[PDB]
Amino acid sequence: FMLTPGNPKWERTNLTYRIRNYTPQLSEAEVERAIKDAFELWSVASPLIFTRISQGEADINIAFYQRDHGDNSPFDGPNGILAHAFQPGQGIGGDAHFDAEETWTNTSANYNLFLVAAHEFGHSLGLAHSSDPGALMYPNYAFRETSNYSLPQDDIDGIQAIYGD
Ligand SMILES: O=C(O)[C@H]1Cc2ccccc2CN1S(=O)(=O)c1ccc(-c2ccccc2)cc1
Ligand SMILES: [Ca+2]
Ligand SMILES: [Ca+2]
Ligand SMILES: [Zn+2]
Ligand SMILES: [Zn+2]
Repeated sequence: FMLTPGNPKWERTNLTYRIRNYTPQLSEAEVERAIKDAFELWSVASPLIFTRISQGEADINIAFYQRDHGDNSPFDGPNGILAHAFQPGQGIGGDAHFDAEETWTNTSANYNLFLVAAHEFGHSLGLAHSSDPGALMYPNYAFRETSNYSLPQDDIDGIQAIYGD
């Protein structure tokens, strides 16, 4: 695992998040469940607690955007970059954006939203990319069974390094 340069991290353990919009590819409940379970992966290996809010200012904004979307990191259409997130901090800090032009799924087909969201949240919490090819924080996407998914040991090591002892 690798911690993001500067070691940015949340100084509060209860964080809020808000799903700002949706993707036509899945139902709203499917998007909400993928996000909830993605946060839960990290939650069960750290002292962090995530609370969803329906409107208002949340610590972590989550949204689906296309191409230019106000942050100087434009998406690129189908495939290629799937999503991105900002390191812990105020404002844009911690926010996770997903490329609206992707085929988002809750299956083994590209691209499983739950898995991509889980990876992005690692960034939102302060983790950089791992060089362990089996880590959720590895730089390239790959499907893994999701029904009873749990964080690979390397990611546990990483989150414990930040929010542990
Ligand atoms: O890394 C990112 O967040 C973004 C932005 C970025 C910025 C700098 C360098 C590389 C990348 C690559 N991408 S990405 O869209 O191609 C990507 C997204 C998810 C996963 C993944 C890995 C394992 C399991 C499930 C999903 C991998 C890559
Ligand atoms: Ca893309
Ligand atoms: Ca934020
Ligand atoms: Zn963005
Ligand atoms: Zn990444």
